Amino acid sequence: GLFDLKAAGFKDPLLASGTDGVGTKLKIAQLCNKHDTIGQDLVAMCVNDILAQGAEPLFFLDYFSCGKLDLSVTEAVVAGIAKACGKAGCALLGGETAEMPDMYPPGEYDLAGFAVGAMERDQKLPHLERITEGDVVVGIASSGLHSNGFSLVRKIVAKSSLQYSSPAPDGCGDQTLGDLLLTPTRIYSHSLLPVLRSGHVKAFAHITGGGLLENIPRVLPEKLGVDLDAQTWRIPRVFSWLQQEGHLSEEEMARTFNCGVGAVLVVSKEQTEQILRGIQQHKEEAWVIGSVVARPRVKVKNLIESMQINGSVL
Amino acid sequence: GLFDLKAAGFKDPLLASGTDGVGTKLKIAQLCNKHDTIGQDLVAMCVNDILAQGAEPLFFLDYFSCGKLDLSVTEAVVAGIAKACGKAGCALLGGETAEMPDMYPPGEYDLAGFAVGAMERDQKLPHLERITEGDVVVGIASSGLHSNGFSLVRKIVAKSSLQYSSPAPDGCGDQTLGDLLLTPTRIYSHSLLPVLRSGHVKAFAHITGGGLLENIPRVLPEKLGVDLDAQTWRIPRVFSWLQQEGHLSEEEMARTFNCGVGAVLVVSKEQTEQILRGIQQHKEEAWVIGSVVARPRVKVKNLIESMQINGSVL
Repeated sequence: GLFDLKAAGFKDPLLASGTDGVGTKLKIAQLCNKHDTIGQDLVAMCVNDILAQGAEPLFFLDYFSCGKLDLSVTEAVVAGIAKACGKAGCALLGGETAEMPDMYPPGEYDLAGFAVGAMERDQKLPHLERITEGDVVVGIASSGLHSNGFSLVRKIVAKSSLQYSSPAPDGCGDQTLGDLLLTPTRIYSHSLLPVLRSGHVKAFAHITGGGLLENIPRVLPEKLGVDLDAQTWRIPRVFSWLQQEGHLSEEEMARTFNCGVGAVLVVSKEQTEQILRGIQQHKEEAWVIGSVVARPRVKVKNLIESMQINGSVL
Repeated sequence: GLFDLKAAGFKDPLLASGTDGVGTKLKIAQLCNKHDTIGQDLVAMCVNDILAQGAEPLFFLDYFSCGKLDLSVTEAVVAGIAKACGKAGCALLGGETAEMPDMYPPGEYDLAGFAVGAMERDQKLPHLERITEGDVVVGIASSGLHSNGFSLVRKIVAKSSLQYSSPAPDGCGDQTLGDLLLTPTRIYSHSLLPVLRSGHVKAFAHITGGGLLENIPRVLPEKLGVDLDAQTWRIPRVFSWLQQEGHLSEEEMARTFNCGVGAVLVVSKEQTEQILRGIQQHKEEAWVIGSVVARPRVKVKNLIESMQINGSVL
């Protein structure tokens, strides 16, 4: 289909676009034959990425390249993408499935996603000029691992006392380890857009590859960093299991995983309360996780302490 | 970057989009270590596809997923994409390279491309209501194989008396067989847009997967087909070499390969001459290759005859 910006109600739009992939999270989907929500990871990654620029997602396309797959696997992938597009509030405008046995072994596939969004010229983000020392960092809860760090995840599972089919560790639901690890990326595009539209968000960072350390600097003025404290948010228990199993340092955790924070907003102190109110009303979970500070550029205090499980508590 | 439709000069745009891939043409690039023009295949595929809807390409994004690659291979891929975008006249707005050793063996990569275009509401194609029996089919020359049929190509080379490093067969240039097979897809977006903008093109089909037989019906009214005659265009010699080596039937050739025709236009008889004049002035090559007829939906007369090399002619 062709997209009609006028019918969509834009007066003077700028267009944002981005491409993303699920990474080796797909290998776990393929190992466990659990493909229903991998389309949500793909769509969420693309729409959350353009949300960061201040854009409302308009439409999405995927390129689905694969070895020989079961009919039921091909269908489950594609249906989950359609489902995720409905959830995000964007149109599935096209796609391609390209079967290439010489490129991929039986049962393996890759996904590339593309999303296009739009906003008014004045609705654009970040507003770098507005960001100052003492500004507040708001963290939005992730659903878990989202779609990054899965090369490390798969290495840890491979040497662990648990298999993907094992019960998920203490405090990770009545599901298998595979189910837990496959928990789909949260879509923030529909719930957080009115919050961005308030005009009191100075910047938005979607937390993806490179974790908290790599993604936050991209939306800060050159001379500023951020001081974060991990005691101020809830760390999903999957991150504790992983740290313990792989004996992971703070740095490794902060560079690889979202650690519970799927997205960050920069807001002034004065505007903090109404932002938190706005987020809560749109059914997301959020905390003040730190502050913008003079100038490591991002510091994550108390990460291991905050996620380490007390061995005398059952 | 963000795209500014206003600055670009659109009054009332519709947006066209599409995703495409190079297919197993990439395997030949990887086998021969010849990656300089694979980016042109990718970009050409995406821009020629939106050209078909009547759109001017605005911008392009790629997702580049790979095993461990040489630094020089990664760079050559990416530079060829940048180069192709300049040629097509569209902006390279973004991209991602995702190295995943567990997904791809050393030296193997895949490409997904995404292009967005725009045109006026009245500049849209096809104009299905306008197409009638007796309308003319204009064929635009391909540069060769373009980017489809490469699973069959690689099978034929694998059993042939020629290797990719062998001299290219009689009448295929002073280059290797690999060089010939890698000849990049022609970009039609910059040269053929003014022709589409004339308002005398009823429809455009880019000839890709499924060849002449699959791609032309998509732009015809339900009750109409097309009668083509292969004696009316030049068939590049690569197609003769392939037919002979694989002992390929007319049907196999017409369903797999473009056979010399990279794109088709539907035009009225009255408007034929000025269209041919328009194409020639924009430095493309074209012929009247057939006509729209009542209702196999697409017929390709004289394909093997027209491409068979006379054995008594040296």
